[PDB]
Amino acid sequence: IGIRLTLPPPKVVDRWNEKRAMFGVYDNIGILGNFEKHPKELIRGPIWLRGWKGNELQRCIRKRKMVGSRMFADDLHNLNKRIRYLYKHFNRHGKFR
Amino acid sequence: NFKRISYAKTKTRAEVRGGGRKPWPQKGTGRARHGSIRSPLWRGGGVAHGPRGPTSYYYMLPMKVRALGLKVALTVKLAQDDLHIMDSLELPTGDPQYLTELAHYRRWGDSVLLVDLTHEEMPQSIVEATSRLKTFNLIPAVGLNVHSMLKHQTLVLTLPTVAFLEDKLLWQDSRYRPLYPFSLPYSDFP
Amino acid sequence: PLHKYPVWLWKRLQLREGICSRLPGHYLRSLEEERTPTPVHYRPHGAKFKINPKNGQRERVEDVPIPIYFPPESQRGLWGGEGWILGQIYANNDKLSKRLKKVWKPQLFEREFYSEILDKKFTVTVTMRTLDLIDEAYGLDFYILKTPKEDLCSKFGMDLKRGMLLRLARQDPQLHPEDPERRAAIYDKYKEFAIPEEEAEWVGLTLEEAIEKQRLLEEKDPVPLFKIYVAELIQQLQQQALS
Amino acid sequence: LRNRVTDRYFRIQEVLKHARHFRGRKNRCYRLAVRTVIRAFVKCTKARYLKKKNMRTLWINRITAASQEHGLKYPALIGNLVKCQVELNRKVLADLAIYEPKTFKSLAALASRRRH
Amino acid sequence: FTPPIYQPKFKTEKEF
Amino acid sequence: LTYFSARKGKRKTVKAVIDRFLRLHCGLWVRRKAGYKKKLWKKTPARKKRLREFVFCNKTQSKLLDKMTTSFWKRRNWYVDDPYQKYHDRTNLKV
Amino acid sequence: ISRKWEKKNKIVYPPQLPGEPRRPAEIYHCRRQIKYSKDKMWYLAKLIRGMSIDQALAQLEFNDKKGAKIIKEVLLEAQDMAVRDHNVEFRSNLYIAESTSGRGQCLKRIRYHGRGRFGIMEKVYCHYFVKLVEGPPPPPEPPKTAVAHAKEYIQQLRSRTIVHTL
Amino acid sequence: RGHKGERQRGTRPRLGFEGGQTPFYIRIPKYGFNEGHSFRRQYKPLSLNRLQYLIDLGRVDPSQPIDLTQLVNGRGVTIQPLKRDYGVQLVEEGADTFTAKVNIEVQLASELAIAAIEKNGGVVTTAFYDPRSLDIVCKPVPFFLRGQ
RNA sequence: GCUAAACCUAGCCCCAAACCCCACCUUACUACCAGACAACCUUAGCCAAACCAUUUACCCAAAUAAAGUAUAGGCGAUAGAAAUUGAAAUGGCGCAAUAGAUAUAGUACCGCAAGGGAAAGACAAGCAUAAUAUAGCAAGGACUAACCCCUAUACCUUCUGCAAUGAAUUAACUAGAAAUAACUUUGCAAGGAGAGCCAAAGCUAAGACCCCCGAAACCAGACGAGCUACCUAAGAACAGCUAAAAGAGCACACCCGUCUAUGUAGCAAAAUAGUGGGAAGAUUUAUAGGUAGAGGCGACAAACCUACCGAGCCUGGUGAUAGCUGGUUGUCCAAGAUAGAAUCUUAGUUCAACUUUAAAUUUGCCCACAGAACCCAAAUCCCCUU
RNA sequence: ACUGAACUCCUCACACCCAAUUGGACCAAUCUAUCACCCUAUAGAAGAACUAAUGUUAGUAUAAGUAACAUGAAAACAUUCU
RNA sequence: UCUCUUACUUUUAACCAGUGAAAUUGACCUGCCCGUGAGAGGCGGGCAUAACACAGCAAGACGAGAGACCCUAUGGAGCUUUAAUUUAUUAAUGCAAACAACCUGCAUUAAAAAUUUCGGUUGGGGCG
Ligand SMILES: [Mg+2]
Ligand SMILES: [Mg+2]
Ligand SMILES: [Mg+2]
Ligand SMILES: [Mg+2]
Ligand SMILES: [Mg+2]
Ligand SMILES: [Mg+2]
Ligand SMILES: [Mg+2]
Ligand SMILES: [Mg+2]
Ligand SMILES: [Mg+2]
Ligand SMILES: [Mg+2]
Ligand SMILES: [Mg+2]
Ligand SMILES: [Mg+2]
Ligand SMILES: [Mg+2]
Ligand SMILES: [Mg+2]
Ligand SMILES: [Mg+2]
Ligand SMILES: [Mg+2]
Ligand SMILES: [Mg+2]
Ligand SMILES: [Mg+2]
Ligand SMILES: [Mg+2]
Ligand SMILES: [Mg+2]
Ligand SMILES: [Mg+2]
Ligand SMILES: [Mg+2]
Ligand SMILES: [Mg+2]
Ligand SMILES: [Mg+2]
Ligand SMILES: [Mg+2]
Ligand SMILES: [Mg+2]
Ligand SMILES: [Mg+2]
Ligand SMILES: [Mg+2]
Ligand SMILES: [Mg+2]
Ligand SMILES: [Mg+2]
Ligand SMILES: [Mg+2]
Repeated sequence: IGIRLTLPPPKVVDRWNEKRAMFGVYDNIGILGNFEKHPKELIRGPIWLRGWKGNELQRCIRKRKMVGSRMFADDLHNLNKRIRYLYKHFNRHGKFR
Repeated sequence: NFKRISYAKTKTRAEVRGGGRKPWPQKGTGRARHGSIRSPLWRGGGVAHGPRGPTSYYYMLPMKVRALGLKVALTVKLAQDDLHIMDSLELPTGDPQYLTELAHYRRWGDSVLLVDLTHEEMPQSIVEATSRLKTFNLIPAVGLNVHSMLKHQTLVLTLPTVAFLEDKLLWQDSRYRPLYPFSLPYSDFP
Repeated sequence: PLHKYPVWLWKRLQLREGICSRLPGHYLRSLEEERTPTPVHYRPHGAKFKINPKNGQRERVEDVPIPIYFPPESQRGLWGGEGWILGQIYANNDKLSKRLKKVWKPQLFEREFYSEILDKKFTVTVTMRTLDLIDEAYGLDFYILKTPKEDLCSKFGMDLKRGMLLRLARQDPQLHPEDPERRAAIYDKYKEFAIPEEEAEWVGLTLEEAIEKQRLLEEKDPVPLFKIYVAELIQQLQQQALS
Repeated sequence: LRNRVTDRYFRIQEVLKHARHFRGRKNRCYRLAVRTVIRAFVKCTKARYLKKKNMRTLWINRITAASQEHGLKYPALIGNLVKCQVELNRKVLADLAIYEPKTFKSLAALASRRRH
Repeated sequence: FTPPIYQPKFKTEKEF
Repeated sequence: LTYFSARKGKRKTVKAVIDRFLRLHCGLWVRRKAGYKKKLWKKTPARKKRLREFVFCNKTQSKLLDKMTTSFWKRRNWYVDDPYQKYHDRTNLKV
Repeated sequence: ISRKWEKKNKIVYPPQLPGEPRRPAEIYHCRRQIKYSKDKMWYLAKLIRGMSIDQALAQLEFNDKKGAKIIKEVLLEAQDMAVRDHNVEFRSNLYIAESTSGRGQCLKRIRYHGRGRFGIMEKVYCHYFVKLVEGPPPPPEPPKTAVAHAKEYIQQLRSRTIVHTL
Repeated sequence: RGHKGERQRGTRPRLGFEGGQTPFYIRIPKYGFNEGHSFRRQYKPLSLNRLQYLIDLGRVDPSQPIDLTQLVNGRGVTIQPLKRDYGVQLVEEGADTFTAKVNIEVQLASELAIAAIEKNGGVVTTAFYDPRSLDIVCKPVPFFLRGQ
């Protein structure tokens, strides 16, 4: 019974809408534009992870460092608790030493 | 993937509302031992290993590798007869129907990527023709990329774009190891 | 979500809004500016750089002030920047021993001080440091007028400062009435500290006191619209008659 | 619930179809069905030895009956046929006993003669 | 001694 | 050790290792012998000579020390008059 | 929920050829959400299974169970609709081809026990279904005779093959 | 993860713990192998082989004075002032085949390297650079963009 | 054919940007008399250090880099800079009613209180049709044939191995998160890298790898003396007889709870019936108030402090910690075994041994002689051949 | 003598019977890119697979139609009686 | 009470009608003797054996649900001390500080406490 008895409504995808059609444009902004701009400057997203990557602990540390003062109170409390938990887990748990 | 930022996030058992008190004592009730009503085992509880916050997938291939990818894409289009060089993108009219019919007559693909040197000097006729088309996409030379070259069946380049691309991609060959970012002044680099 | 501004900037944003914005500029600048108080409970480093003996290299050194607790009783007295040191010690002064809570309190005395500018004797709870500072300044009035707010660290001290500054700014004849020569002698002695009265009115005011002062200054019972409309109608009739 | 299983119906049915002829809830409930289906398949795999073992036992029983009809004992029949270089196997000998009694009579007579 | 646990009333007060 | 520090997210170096072992760049760790300064009056001259020596570590000891130090301690250092400059590299080594 | 029993009265068969036996009328009726246990209803349904309508009504009129009156009302309604809407000539020319009880939608209540403990009482409801077929009740299955038993045994004996051989 | 135990629970003790026995990395006496390592001056070697190679390939122009800026710009040496590099030391390796007349300014120079440089008719001088001046010399363009 | 089964948007998540009439502090939601009390004061502890006792990251006011460097440190677990350097600017490879907010709602409901806190809206299991036939993990081999014949000691987990653990059943949900190196595949190559870093073939990039639930606890801050303990203020009750101003006698009301029986998911999370003790007192009792958790109160039973007090309850630290228990989900193949040392250690761990993968190279195992001690057995070691 | 194994042979085919652990070949479903445009392919991802935690929630069984529960009598339904 | 139990009444009970739980439950097509295993409905050898209700019983189902005994954990908590560490706080003094009171700092001694621990081998414990 864990199965739907009707076909789901058809999902139509426009492969040639503007977003898909122009996807990838300016990814070579650096090597084709005399390196005035780095391609990572094209990234739109959270201010604390534009052109940067890390595990959950590093992401949380960076978020606290960069926008911690602007965070809501309980969100910041949750982030502090999460950093503490992730520190304990990554530095004290695991199969490997 | 390098631009990707997934915004999926789940609440852990620490972040789900409530769930402080121990539901029932360890022994006596005949029920399983539990510490909170928000553990992952519970309905409405936390997620043990769900997605965590906005995660970035950012990484950079070496710029030599990226330039080589551009070169390989160009060679592939040329070898498979999908590359067409134009003297200019000037059109007799800005009518999209003319452009579509021209591609159909010349047996171009269902999708065409037209590349002009710079954004400003692109002819108004081709600008108007391509602004109304979905599979005919017009980009400046600085916007050329492997993903769009592969998405579009045919690649149309102007002669200035060809010269520009040759210069930029060949510069990656025979260039020194950088002393500092190339945005900074160099003796011979514009 | 995220706040547009950092939460630690919210007080400054509030100061830039409402009646706090209507507060006078010099008072707002006095609030905003913060200077480190003169070291009292710790010995400052001599220089900015020091040759640490362990490796013989030149390392930067900073003076980190000891957190001082000022009980509310201090605001009614003149403690020369001295206060309670709420800290901890290692028993027998070795780090491998127990760590104990320790409060160091200053020795407080009751002394009577005569203010020349105020021609009044104040009984003030005081410290030996405050007595030494007064001696170095050559008198209570000089100590009060020279010592900045941070080093003075006393609401009573800042009120004395405001009183003396207002007396100087107004050249108030209430200082030794019937003795103008003595009054002028006092004002000449303390001439260098004189400031405009518009500024001396706001010296040493807490933010809440300043807000109340501004509200009292700008509180006006609304003018009846009868008067406004009569003035407007008379002006319009004058214009019509002239034209 | 980013990724959820949608095939669980078919995964369950793959086992339930093999369980449909069982007794009780073993034919309906997957928790019980899967245990009995695994046992059924293990039995099926192991029974290929017992099928061969029992067929030879059946052949030997039938040959013993047919040869006792002619006064021979099964060891005598088998051994003397081997000594006469007749390489008929037990399946074939049982088939001859059932369906060609005169041929089996000839084989029994031959075995007794060889014995004598 | 373990005190009895009462289930929420809504489970048993439901009506058509 | 700390695999991810709480302030930088970086891996930390166990400074007890740095205070005790020298790493030759090729991957060898040198150490002193335990007790080389202890009660020398009751040790034979041969034992004292053995104790005064700088000694290499095992493969597994070296692997442990490599894990316990970060890549900074495993770099090429061109010190002026390093006594271990010649020992920083291996020569004529077959497998 | 399901309401297929109600729909079974709305199926229209194609007209029968003159050289075709007359199709007996079939009437499906039900009562839903009877305040009664389906397990208790099953005995009454089983009792009146296979009987003529009049015999079933007579049996139910003198049965002490609460469900007997409900089943009698359902049967009377089915008889009425059989005559009015299903073109059944005679009221009494009907027999209960099917009579079953089904679970209804039930309500949960709390039953207080003695030490602050409780049980979950279920306010049980049941459905009741009848199919009435026009005609005399089919004769009961005759009991197996010794002759029939012996015939079956001899058929089994004759069915024997020589197994696992050519 | 194995059967039950600390390792299966994921709570095995820290790296270097030996079950309570005094660890290997602690039972060894402390010795000043790395004392003052971060204050020792480091000099990147520039062998005469490397210098001749750079001159031969034209990455370093011997017709002009050769200093650390020219070596870095020709990519003949990589200096890391942050890693306590105090400059370049001339290295005698390749002296027997050095045949270039050069005016080179280095920070250290071996006697044999000086001898080779001078025998070829060149000049070598050892000049000191503090860390700040060294950073500026190695990467002058970023310093010029600092606007100081 | 019943029960059911299914559905898709109600909304939600993460980013970006932007800085967001009247009544009511008395018993709140109470039209209307003498104020004055008016606030400020290091967190601790869990935890890590495999105990613990010094110690053990935590909105910082530019990311990166310097650098996990200098330093600090039972110099150990771990902690950890700065000088200097200088980043630009409306969306979803998010959920779709057990998910996503707890949320249709902080409602219902639970609690004296602080607090806790839901659910849901659009032919699965169970039954019926249709009970059953000798014999047995319920099937398999079969068979003309369901059974009869023959074979067959349920599953998981924990034990050395069978006993023990868990499982009514269905549906849904429910558990391997990552670096130091390596290896593999690209790029470039004595250089690599989009500053910093590494480099005696390296460097850059990617790919692969480190679970879930559970204590008793500890500390902080609240909430609790409408139960109970004791107390305060001001009340009330105590027939009749005997005795005579009584911590008197018998015995109602009333209070209690000796013994027995019933009851034992009960009428009751301590009751009922009889019996029994006190019943003008150190009595019982209504009302209002007070004492608060390492505290209160105690005619001391560690008793009582809102049914679970050798130390309340709630929230938070907190996803405490657990060397202990339990669990740890597609298919298929392959290799794969008992073993010494140290250890506040023998329920664990680290090294060794074994084991697996990849790689390089050349010998490896078996062993015929010869050979291995004096004091005074079986065999073993060693290695040309093979 | 015969019977007697998964031993061995025979016809055919072969990677297709160890715990922990380790190496490998495949792979359901989902989303994304591009296809296919029919219900798939090549890739990239991930809250990516449950016969088992006295697991959580919901449904329904079993015990079981069992334990247990309840309304003094007649009547003219006025009333009367116990 | 008993020898030594009996009779009757009420409740319960059983049947009819209405309503309708709980612990429990791997699945069960759920026999006996002997053997095995250290203890068998299910294993071996024998024996027995059409199929189902209802009412009883309590030998078995290591019956159910709780509990007791022992051992362990570098798990808690409590208690006591001539266990270790402290004296932050109070109380005394002493010395400085402020000029006797009062108060600050530094010491010493106590009171009251606070924090923490419980190595290994030897049926257990004592003494070893
Ligand atoms: Mg919580
Ligand atoms: Mg949720
Ligand atoms: Mg386990
Ligand atoms: Mg183990
Ligand atoms: Mg610890
Ligand atoms: Mg919800
Ligand atoms: Mg079904
Ligand atoms: Mg169980
Ligand atoms: Mg009270
Ligand atoms: Mg009386
Ligand atoms: Mg009395
Ligand atoms: Mg009392
Ligand atoms: Mg006592
Ligand atoms: Mg309580
Ligand atoms: Mg845990
Ligand atoms: Mg194998
Ligand atoms: Mg020890
Ligand atoms: Mg252990
Ligand atoms: Mg055989
Ligand atoms: Mg074989
Ligand atoms: Mg999952
Ligand atoms: Mg399931
Ligand atoms: Mg389960
Ligand atoms: Mg029932
Ligand atoms: Mg019963
Ligand atoms: Mg009853
Ligand atoms: Mg009944
Ligand atoms: Mg037995
Ligand atoms: Mg059994
Ligand atoms: Mg019975
Ligand atoms: Mg039990």
